[PDB]
Amino acid sequence: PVQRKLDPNTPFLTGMRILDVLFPVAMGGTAAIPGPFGSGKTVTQQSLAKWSNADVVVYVGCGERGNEMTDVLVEFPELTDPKTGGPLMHRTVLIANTSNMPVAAREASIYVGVTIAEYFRDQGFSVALMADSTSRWAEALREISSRLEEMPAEEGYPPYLAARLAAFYERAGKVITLGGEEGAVTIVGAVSP
Amino acid sequence: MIQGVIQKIAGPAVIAKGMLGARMYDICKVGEEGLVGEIIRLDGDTAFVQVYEDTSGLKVGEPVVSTGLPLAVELGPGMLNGIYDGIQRPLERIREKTGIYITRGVVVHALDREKKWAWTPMVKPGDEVRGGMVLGTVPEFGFTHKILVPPDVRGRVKEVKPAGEYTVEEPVVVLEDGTELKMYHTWPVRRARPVQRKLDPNTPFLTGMRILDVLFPVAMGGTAAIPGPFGSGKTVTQQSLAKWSNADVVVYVGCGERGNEMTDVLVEFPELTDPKTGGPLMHRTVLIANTSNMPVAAREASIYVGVTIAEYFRDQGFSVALMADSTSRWAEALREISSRLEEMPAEEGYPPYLAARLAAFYERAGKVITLGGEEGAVTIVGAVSPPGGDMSEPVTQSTLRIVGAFWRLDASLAFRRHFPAINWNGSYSLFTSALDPWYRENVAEDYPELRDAISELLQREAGLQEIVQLVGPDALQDAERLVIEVGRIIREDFLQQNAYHEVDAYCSMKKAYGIMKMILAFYKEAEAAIKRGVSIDEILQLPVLERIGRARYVSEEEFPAYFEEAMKEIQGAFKALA
Amino acid sequence: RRVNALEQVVIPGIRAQIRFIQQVLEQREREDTFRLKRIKGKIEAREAEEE
Amino acid sequence: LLKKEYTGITYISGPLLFVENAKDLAYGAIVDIKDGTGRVRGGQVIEVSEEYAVIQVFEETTGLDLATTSVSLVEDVARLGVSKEMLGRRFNGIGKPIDGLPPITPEKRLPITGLPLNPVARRKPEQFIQTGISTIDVMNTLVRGQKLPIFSGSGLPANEIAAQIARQATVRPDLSGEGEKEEPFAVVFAAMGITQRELSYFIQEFERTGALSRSVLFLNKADDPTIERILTPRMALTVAEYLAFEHDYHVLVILTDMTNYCEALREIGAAREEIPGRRGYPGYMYTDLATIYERAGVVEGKKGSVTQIPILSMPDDDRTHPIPDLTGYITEGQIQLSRELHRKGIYPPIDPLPSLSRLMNNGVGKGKTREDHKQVSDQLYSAYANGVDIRKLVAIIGEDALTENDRRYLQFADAFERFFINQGQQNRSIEESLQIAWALLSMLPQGELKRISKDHIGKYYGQKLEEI
Ligand SMILES: Nc1ncnc2c1ncn2[C@@H]1O[C@H](COP(=O)(O)OP(=O)(O)OP(=O)(O)O)[C@@H](O)[C@H]1O
Ligand SMILES: Nc1ncnc2c1ncn2[C@@H]1O[C@H](COP(=O)(O)OP(=O)(O)O)[C@@H](O)[C@H]1O
Ligand SMILES: [Mg+2]
Ligand SMILES: [Mg+2]
Repeated sequence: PVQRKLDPNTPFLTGMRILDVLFPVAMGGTAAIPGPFGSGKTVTQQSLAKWSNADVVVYVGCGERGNEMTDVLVEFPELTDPKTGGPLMHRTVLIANTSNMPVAAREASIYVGVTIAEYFRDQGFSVALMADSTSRWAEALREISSRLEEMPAEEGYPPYLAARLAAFYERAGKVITLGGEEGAVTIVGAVSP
Repeated sequence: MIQGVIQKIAGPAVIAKGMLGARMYDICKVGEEGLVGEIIRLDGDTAFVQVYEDTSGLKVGEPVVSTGLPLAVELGPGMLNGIYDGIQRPLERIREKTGIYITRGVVVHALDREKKWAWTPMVKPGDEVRGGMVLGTVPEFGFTHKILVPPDVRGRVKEVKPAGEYTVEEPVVVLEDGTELKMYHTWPVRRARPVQRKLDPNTPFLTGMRILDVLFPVAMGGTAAIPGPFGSGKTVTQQSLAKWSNADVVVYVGCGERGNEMTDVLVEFPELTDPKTGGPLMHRTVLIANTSNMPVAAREASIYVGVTIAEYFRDQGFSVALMADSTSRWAEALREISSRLEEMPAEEGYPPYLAARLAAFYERAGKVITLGGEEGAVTIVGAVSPPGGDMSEPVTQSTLRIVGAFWRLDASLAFRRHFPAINWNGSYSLFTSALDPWYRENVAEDYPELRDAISELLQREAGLQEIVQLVGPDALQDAERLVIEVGRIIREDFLQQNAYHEVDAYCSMKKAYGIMKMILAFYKEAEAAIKRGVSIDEILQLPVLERIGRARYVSEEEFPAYFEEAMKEIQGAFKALA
Repeated sequence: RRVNALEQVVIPGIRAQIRFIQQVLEQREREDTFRLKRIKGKIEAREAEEE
Repeated sequence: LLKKEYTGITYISGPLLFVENAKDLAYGAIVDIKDGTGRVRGGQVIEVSEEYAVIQVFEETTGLDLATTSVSLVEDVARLGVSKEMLGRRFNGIGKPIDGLPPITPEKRLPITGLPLNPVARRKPEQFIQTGISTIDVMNTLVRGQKLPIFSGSGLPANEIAAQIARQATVRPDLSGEGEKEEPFAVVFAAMGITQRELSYFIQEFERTGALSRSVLFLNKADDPTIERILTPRMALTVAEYLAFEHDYHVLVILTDMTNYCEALREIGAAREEIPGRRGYPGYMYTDLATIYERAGVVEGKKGSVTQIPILSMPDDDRTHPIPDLTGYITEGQIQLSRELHRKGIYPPIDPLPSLSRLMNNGVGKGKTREDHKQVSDQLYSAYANGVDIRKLVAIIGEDALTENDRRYLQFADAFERFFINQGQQNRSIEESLQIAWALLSMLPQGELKRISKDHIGKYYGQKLEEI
């Protein structure tokens, strides 16, 4: 719970010219970055994790490769936090669920990440949340609905697929917390058609 | 065997009760009329059978009797000079007892049970026998038919029937354990016959046609596919291969062809003659014939009976060629059978396991050492008819991944009346390099380089087809016109073979080698004579070009004399004209 | 120039669209066959095993 | 240990059979099925309940009946007996010898499904592999621990390229500054859907090279049962993981055709009546492929490594088909063969534009191979992406638009396609491949080479063409 939701009025500085200039996203907004394989989604999300002005960064590896998450564990302690001067990994929380790990756990990771991001929002920080791929979460929903022998929607997905995505993206926004301070959550989610 | 009664009739599906003990995929006899059926289900005391024939008129309570065996064929003497349907029923003997229609429920035997055969034993009591051995010989037309112990039988012999005339039903050899061996044995059509060892392809399959033997060869034991749009010339090419190849036994499979074309091939074949011996051609061939109105289960089993018969004639040591008419209709029958069983189609309407069946059919071809110690080979040639013209049709796509040779035909070359209509820019073969050691050690040492020169010259002429499309061929350069005329000569006097023509339908290897040698010599000498700079336009009308075309129709026995004549004419023309 | 442009640009562009539409329609038919199977199975169960 | 048999078969249809009183069968267990004739078949429990258990049969169900069929449990988890003596041997798709030699003596029995690696336990791939092909080694280099599939069409020499890579690939330790020392290199070769003409070619090439003494072959013919096609690559990966992470080997794994694996997967799923996917393939294909490709990599504190090079054939130039698409989302790059380069005679026909290596930046640079590798790769790539567009525009308009420097640049592009990409059956080292690239680089002025620094120009520029 919160008190109020406010209109975003400050930019979310990502450090990339085309995204910061042509297509800005505000502190508390949402964004989606679709594309085929080998396009540049993961590198963009990792650059946002390195160079953004958010205080706390939560990274959710829903159903992707393991080397892409090992790179984060190796490289990040050797870098520098842009706004505090310490190690970069001291502000970052990782939720990892690779592609060969159990399928039903993909649904839990998204909710765990968004719950942690909301928790750090209540303390007055500015949180940036990155989801590696929501299409894997959709595939997990498809498999679970297939086990229940439910009637499918287009392309076999369950008909309540859009409601879950609406309930996930709605958690972002700049709010006034119950304690009186001001926090914000911004969500950038990659889609894999 | 187990006997039961009917408790449900719904279309071609019949549910029987009391059938506890029946096995899957067995052949059952349904009703008082005796219709054949196949069991595909088991549930408690009941089993689901699927009737091949028409079920109209059946009543609940009629008996069902199981034969205890799956679909199988009878292998033995009497299969040559015969015509069979998809499940091995003799069409000639049915017509004798019934008429011009095929009444359902008729019972006939694949092998004539009342014909006497001469028997000559080759074993004595006290011997030990194992599956695949030879025990006895029987004369049959120009062949000698060998009696084989079935592959699944081993034992010790103490009984020999002496030399005399017996029917195939009479036992000839009785083993110590009570096993009686006859002149025939059964074998399921969907289980491949065992072999000792599978060999590599090292000997060519002599098709008798110049372009197929030289440019796109197939080895003994290989597989080839000949696709193309309708009206291309597949059937005549397959018949020419059946007539003139070096294979000992030919098997022809009709997978559901049109009635009039089946009548055409049924009438034409008895009039043909065997080129090896001069007798009728049907004395060495076995025909499997189906039309479009036959039961759909008989159409699916057509290609398995033929390949099982071909494997049987392989075990005796002969070389077998298996020609199969268009497998697209066989795939259509398979699709219909799958739709009868609700199999959730995957590709277009085809079942997901079409490629597995096609692979299982094509993998039986090969050169092997039989269980008796002899060597035999089986070659499979199949036809495809993609309706869309493009080779992206699912059956063609599945076939392209498991074949070694690919003889694509084109309809446009048929409109120009250039036959055979082989597209040399789309066809390919993967057997050239392996056949190269055989070629140079037997035909000639310079044969592969000469063949590569011919193919290179054909490739060069295809690169000039753009310039001909803008400007006329007369405005082209003298050397370019030279190579264009050489390509035209090569095409019209080397790649042409008319099949309806009486002496244009066959070509040996030595004739082709001599023609290629003459063509290369003429090309090289004319290329030098162009830079010689004398009569450069009159080079195209030299009298040597008559000798080049004359070698197409020269007899093989008269061929060396005309070869010397043409070579010395090339010498006397190019060396001493000017 | 016009011949080369038509040969190299327009025809494969139309052909790809034709292929895409064919695949979509075939996938829709494959989807509805599954629903027909499910409703046939539901018809069989309730009309033969209830009491 | 005592055995148990269940004879309560109640329903047989297609590939499935139902056993009534078998409550003590574990989920996913492996059973053997024996009928009245004594023939033994295989099966797996796919669904178990209180009323009955569902078992699918590995092969055809011909000859089975409800009167004499009995089902006996083999083991609860499908396991493979592995040993160090398997090097030099050949196995079928289920792990039995086919060479006629006596069967091995197992050391351990490992589950073939494996276990997921802990992301904390992995480490970053960093060591370069010299394959001998200039297009691969320079522009799309391969790193120990990578999974880099080869995208091929129908009628292209994928098998010959795979054999050449198997023959020529090794790591040179002296180039890395660590000093020269021998390292144990092994090859695990898995083949499925392979016809006899390809099987003989692979066996003959391996015997002629002499590489059979250090390789293990898993071969599955096209007329074999389709369950062995599913179970073939898992056993090869189980052997490779055991060797690499328990004997410090460096193992290179080649999967000959994944298109046949996907077709066999489609055949199995469609008989179990579940919802299909994009082109009839099952919807869980991504997870099933991920359980195969993700088993490679390196482990912290261990000297071993596993490298995968799958070969798959696209149905067309269709990059959007489900099989190469879902392969692209899991793997770390692709090497794509070009039909245009094959048509004009270039061998091997690797097209640099759709190709990509995602771990190139970690295995190149200062201290590894040579310090000019990345600069040379950038300079070699810098021409093609604009030269191809120039050639496309010329194919419509003509030669009128080209200037003189553009003519030089297109001549360099033609010489590039004729010399660098085309090498035939060569065995180039990385040093001589760099020398050939630099000899091509000396055909352009130093002022136009806008990528390489002038330190590298001052010590490598000016070499004339070497392969003539
Ligand atoms: N900003 C960039 N600068 C340089 N190279 C880049 C950049 N973005 C992407 N690349 C290159 O393209 C590759 C794309 O990798 P990336 O993980 O970003 O792709 P992706 O779209 O997430 O793919 P996938 O769906 O397969 O996970 C990188 O490995 C790198 O080689
Ligand atoms: N070698 C040949 N000589 C003469 N005519 C040929 C030859 N090959 C093909 N044709 C012609 O091609 C046509 C197609 O013949 P056929 O094989 O019966 O039909 P399809 O090609 O559709 O199976 C025939 O009319 C025949 O005249
Ligand atoms: Mg990614
Ligand atoms: Mg025809």
